[PDB]
Amino acid sequence: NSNVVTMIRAGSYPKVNPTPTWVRAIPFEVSVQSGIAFKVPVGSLFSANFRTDSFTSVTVMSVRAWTQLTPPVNEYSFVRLKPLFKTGDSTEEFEGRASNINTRASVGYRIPTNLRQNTVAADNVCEVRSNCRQVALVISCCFN
Amino acid sequence: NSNVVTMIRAGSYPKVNPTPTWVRAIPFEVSVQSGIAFKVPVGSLFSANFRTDSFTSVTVMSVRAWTQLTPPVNEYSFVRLKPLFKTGDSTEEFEGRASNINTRASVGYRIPTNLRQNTVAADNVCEVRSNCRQVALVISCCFN
Amino acid sequence: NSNVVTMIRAGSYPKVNPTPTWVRAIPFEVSVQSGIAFKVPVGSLFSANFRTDSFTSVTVMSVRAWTQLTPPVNEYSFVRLKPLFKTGDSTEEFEGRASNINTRASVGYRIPTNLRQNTVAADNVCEVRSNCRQVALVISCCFN
Amino acid sequence: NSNVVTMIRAGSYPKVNPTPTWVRAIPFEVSVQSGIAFKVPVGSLFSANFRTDSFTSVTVMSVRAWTQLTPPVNEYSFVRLKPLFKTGDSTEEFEGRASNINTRASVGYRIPTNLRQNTVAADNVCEVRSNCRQVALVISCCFN
Amino acid sequence: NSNVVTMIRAGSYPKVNPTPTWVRAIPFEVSVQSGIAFKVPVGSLFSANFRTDSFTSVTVMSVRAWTQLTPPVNEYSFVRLKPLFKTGDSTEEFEGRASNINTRASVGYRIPTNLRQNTVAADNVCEVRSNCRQVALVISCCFN
Amino acid sequence: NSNVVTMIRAGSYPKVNPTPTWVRAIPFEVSVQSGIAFKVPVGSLFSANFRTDSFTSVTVMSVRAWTQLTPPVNEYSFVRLKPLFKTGDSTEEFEGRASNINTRASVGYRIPTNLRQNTVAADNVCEVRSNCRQVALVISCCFN
Amino acid sequence: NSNVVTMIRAGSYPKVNPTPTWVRAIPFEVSVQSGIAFKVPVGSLFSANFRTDSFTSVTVMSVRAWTQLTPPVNEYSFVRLKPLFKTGDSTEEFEGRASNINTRASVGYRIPTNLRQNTVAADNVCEVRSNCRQVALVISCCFN
RNA sequence: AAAAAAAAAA
RNA sequence: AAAAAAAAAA
RNA sequence: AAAAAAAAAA
RNA sequence: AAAAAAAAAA
RNA sequence: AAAAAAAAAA
RNA sequence: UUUUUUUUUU
RNA sequence: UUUUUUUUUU
RNA sequence: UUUUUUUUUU
RNA sequence: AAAAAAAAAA
RNA sequence: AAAAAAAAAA
RNA sequence: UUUUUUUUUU
RNA sequence: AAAAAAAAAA
RNA sequence: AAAAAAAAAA
RNA sequence: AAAAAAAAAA
RNA sequence: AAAAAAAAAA
RNA sequence: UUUUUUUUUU
RNA sequence: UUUUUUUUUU
Repeated sequence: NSNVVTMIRAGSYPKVNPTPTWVRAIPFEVSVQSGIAFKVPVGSLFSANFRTDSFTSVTVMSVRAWTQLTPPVNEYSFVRLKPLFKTGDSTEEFEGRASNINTRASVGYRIPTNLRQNTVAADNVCEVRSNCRQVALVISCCFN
Repeated sequence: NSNVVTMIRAGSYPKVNPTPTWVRAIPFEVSVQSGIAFKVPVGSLFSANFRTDSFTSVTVMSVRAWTQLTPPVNEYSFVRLKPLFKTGDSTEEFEGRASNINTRASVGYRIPTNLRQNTVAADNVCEVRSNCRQVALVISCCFN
Repeated sequence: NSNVVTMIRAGSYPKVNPTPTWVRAIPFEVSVQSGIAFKVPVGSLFSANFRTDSFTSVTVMSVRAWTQLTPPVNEYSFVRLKPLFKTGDSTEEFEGRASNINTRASVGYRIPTNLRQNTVAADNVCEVRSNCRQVALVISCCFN
Repeated sequence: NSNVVTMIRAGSYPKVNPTPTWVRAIPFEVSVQSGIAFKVPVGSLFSANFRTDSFTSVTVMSVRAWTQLTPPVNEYSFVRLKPLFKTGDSTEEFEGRASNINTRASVGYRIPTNLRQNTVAADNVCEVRSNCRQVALVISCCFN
Repeated sequence: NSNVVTMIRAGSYPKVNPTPTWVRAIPFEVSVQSGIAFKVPVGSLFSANFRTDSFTSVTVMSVRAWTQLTPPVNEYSFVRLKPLFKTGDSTEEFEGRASNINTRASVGYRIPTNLRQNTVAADNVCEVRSNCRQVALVISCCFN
Repeated sequence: NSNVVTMIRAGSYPKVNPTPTWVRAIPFEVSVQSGIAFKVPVGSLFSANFRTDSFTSVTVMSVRAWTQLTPPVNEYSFVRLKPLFKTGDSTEEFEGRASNINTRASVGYRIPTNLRQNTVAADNVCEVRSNCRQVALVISCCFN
Repeated sequence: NSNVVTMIRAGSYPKVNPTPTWVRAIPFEVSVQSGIAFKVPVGSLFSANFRTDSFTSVTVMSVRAWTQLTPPVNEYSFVRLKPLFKTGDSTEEFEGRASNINTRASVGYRIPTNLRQNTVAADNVCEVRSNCRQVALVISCCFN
C-alpha cells in the first residue's frame, strides 16, 4: 500500500454536520431495594463517562438487565423489568431467574418501531425489581 | 412489524465499553494572513462543538481545505497544504486554485497507513497558505 | 397419539412473564345524539367484560363502526368517524351509508405505524356521528 | 408504508367475542415441607397477577417444576411430580435431580389429549415433593 | 376514444370522505437574523395560500432549506438546520455551504418513521441559522 | 429502517407550486321535488367542507347519483340524469331504478375527454329527476 | 378420529401372558463408608417402590453410578465400580472423578451378552467405592 | 501477476 | 417443520 | 465493489 | 424499480 | 486501455 | 485497472 | 395454508 | 458475508 | 374400487 | 406401514 | 425419527 | 367468443 | 394491467 | 403468501 | 381432498 | 377480421 | 421458517 502522502482531488464544499448522531450501548448500574421498584431515569444515559454529555435526546431501542450483586442466602437471583413510556406505561413484568446461585439473572425487552420516540433526562426508561441490591443495565440506543 | 414490547432472552453479561472510538469528519475554520503559513493544531479537533471534548488522541486519515472568504481584487482563490508529522515534516505543497473568481479553491491529501499514528492536542496537522483570509478544513479522522 | 402422561426433560429456568401482551378485537357500543359528535374514550376498552381490566395502556390499530339501531323514518343509516390523536387530531370524516334502509351502515379506518403509540383511559379514540341512536364499535388493538 | 390514516371498507357486522380463550404459561411458587407431598390447587392459576381472574376453568397441557431455594447441607436438589386427575390419580413419580449442588433440579410431564379436560379452582394438578423448601412451577395451559 | 357521454352502471352507495388527506411540499420563506437561531413554527404550513387552511394537524417527512438572499460581503452562503421534536429536541446541525458566492446554499434532513407523529400550529419544526437574512424552505409533509 | 434524522444532500432550488391541482370525488346532496327537474350547480363543489373553497374552476369526469330518501308509498326508487354542457345541453336521460323498495336507485354517466373543459360556480352540471325528495351525488372531478 | 365406540371383529382366542417381562432402569441409593467397598445386592431391585415386587429374577444389562452427597473437604468426588458375577468376579475398577468440587462424579459399565444371565435377590451386582457417603445407582435390566 | 513513487488516460 | 389459542392477511 | 468505526443479525 | 397522497380497476 | 520516467515484484 | 520513468522482488 | 403475539418442543 | 449509522472513494 | 344412508369438508 | 407405553441411540 | 420388549391392527 | 344496427379503419 | 392527482426516483 | 401478539416445536 | 357414524367390499 | 356507439347473452 | 389461539386482508 501507499507509503507517503498522496494528493486528493477534492471538489465543491460538501454537506457537513459537526454534531452527528450515534448508535451506542450504554452500560451502567442502579441501586435497588428489596420489594421496591426503581424507576430508571433516562438522564443516566447523558454523561461524560459515555462521551454523551453533548446530547439532550435519545431513542431507546432495547433494554437488557443483569443482577450485579449476590442474592440473599438460600435464594437464586432474579430481575424484573417493567417498561415505561410517556404515552402510557406498560404492565408487563419480564422476569429472568438464575439457575445457579453463583450466576447472574438476566432478562431484557425490545421496544418496537412505533414506540421509538425521543426521550429526555426527565423521563424514565423502565422499572427494575430484583432480590439483589444492584442491577447492571445495557441499553441499546441512538443519541441525537 | 412488532407493535409492543417483546422479551429478549439475554445470556451472560457481554463485553462492554463505555468510551468507544468514533470515526468522524470534523469541519472547522482558521484565520490566515497573506504570505504567512498557518500551522493547524491537532487541538482544534477536541471540542464540545464536535462532541469530542472527551478524547485525548486522534488518528488523522485525510485533510481537505477550501477557501472560506473571497480572494483579493483581480485574483483567483488558491490554497496550499504542507503535511506535518512528528517523525518529520514534509515539503510537499499540495495546491488547488479556483478557475472562477466567485468559486472556492480546494485541495486535499491522504495520510498513508504507515504514518497513521496518534497525535495529541499539542501536535500540528499541516501548514496552510492562501490569499483569502479564512480557510475551511474538513479532516477525516478516528478518535480514540 | 399419546394416551398417558410422558416425562418432559426440562433444563434451566426459562425467561418468564406473568402479565404478557394480548392482541384483541374489543366490541362495545356507544349512544349518540342527532347532529352531535361523540368522543369515544379509550377507557371503554379496559373492563372485566373484556378480561382487560388489568391493562393500563393500549395500542389502537384499527377502528370499525356499525350502526346499532334503526335510522329515522325515510332515511338510510350512516356513520362518520374522525380519528383523534394526542399529537394532533385529524379532520378526516370517513363516512359510510347503507343502501337498504333495513341494513346497517359501516365504515372504518386504519392507524399507520407512525401513529401507533400508547393511549390511556383519559384519551379518546375518535369522534362518531350518526342519525341512529347507537353505534357498535370493534377496535382492533394491542393491550400492554 | 402509510404515514396517515386510511379508510377501511368494512362490510356486515362480524362474529364477535368479548371474552375469548388464551393459551398461557403461568409461573408461581409453592412452599414444600420435607418428606411431605404438597397438592397444587388449580385455583392458583386464577389471579389478577396473571390477568386470569376472569376465567373459571382451565385446560392443563404440561407442568414443569424447578427447585426455588437451596437444598439442605451436603445434598443435591431434587423434585418429584405425581400427576393428579379427577377421573383417577396416577402413581408416576417423575423425578429430576441436580448434578451441581448450586443448581436447580427440574422435571416435567405432559398431559395427553385424552386427559385434557377442564378443571376448576377446587381441583388439584399434581403432588410435589422436594428436599428444598420452595418449588417454582411453570404450567402451560389454555384458559376458557 | 369516446366522443359522447356514456352510462355508468353504478351499484350500492360507496364509502366516501369529504375531507381527505394530502401529501404536499409547502414552500415558504422566513426572516433570519445574523447569529440568532429562528424556530420555524408548524403553523406556517396552514394557510389559504397553500389550500391547507382547513387542516389542523400535519405529519412532516423531510425539511429542505435554501438561502434566499445574498450573503454579506466577502462571504459564502451557508445554512444550518436543527430538527426539533415534542418528545425531545435534537442537537444535530446539518449544514450546507455555497461553493460560489452567487449561488444558494442548501441542506436538508429526513425524519424517520418512528418520529412521524402529528404536529399542530403551536409546535416548531426546526431551528434555522444562516448569514443570509432570508431562507427559503420546502417541507414535504402529509396533511390530515 | 432509519431510527434518527439523516441528512439530505439537496442541490439547486426546485420548481415549486403552492396551489396545486387535486383529483377528488365530492359527495353532496340536493333537494328534488316530484316531477320537477333540478339543475345541479357547479358551485356546490367549492366549499370549505370539501377543502375546495380555494378553487374557482373544476373539470368534471363522471357523475353518480343515489336516492337519499325512501320513495313514496307503493313505489320503487328511481333517478334520472341529464348531462348539461355550456357548448350544448344533452337530451339523454340515464335512468336507474331500484329492484327493492328498501334499496336505493343508482345511475351515472361519464363525460368524454372532448367535453372536459373548465366549469365555474355559475355553471350547471346536470338535471336530476326522482320520485324521492333527496338525491345523493358523488362527482369525480379535478380541481384546478 | 373416531368419536364413539366401534365394533372389533375378533377371531380366535389369542396367546396370553398375565405376567410378562419388563425392561426397566431402577433408581436407588446405597450408603457407602470411607475406604470400604460395598456389595450392592440384586435384591434391592425387587420392590413395590419400583412395581417389581412380583419378580424373582432379573437380567442386568448395564450399571451407572453417581455420587449422591458432597465429598470431604478439599477433595473432589469419585466413585468406583467392580463388576461381580456368579461365574467369577471381575477385578476392574471403573473409576470416574468430578472436575468440579460441587458436581457429581459418575461412571458406568456394560455387561456383555455372554454374561447376561439371571440373578436372584441373594446375588450381588457390583462393589461400589466412594469418598461420598451415598451413591445413586441406575441399573438397566430386564425383569422376567 | 500484484504492490509503491513520478507521469498519462476514459 | 407440524399443531393449539389470540390477532392480522389474499 | 472492498476496507475502517459504531450498531444489529444467522 | 420501490414507498407514501388522491382517483380507478380485477 | 496503451506509452514514458522513478520504485517494487514473479 | 492499465501504459511510461526510478527502484525492488522473483 | 401463511404472517404476528404468548408459549412449548427440538 | 450482509443490514444500519458516521465517513471516504469512484 | 364403486354405490346407498347419516355426518363432516373445499 | 403408522400410532401408543417402557427402554435405548445419533 | 429409529432399535428392543408387551399388545393391537392389517 | 359469435351475431345484429350505426360509425370508423387497412 | 392501464389512465388521471399529489409525492419520490434513475 | 407475508406481518403482529399468545403458545408449541427441530 | 380429509375426518366422523351406519352400510358394503378385497 | 377488428375499434367505437346502442343492445343482448353469459 | 412452520403449527396453534385472537384478528385482519383477499
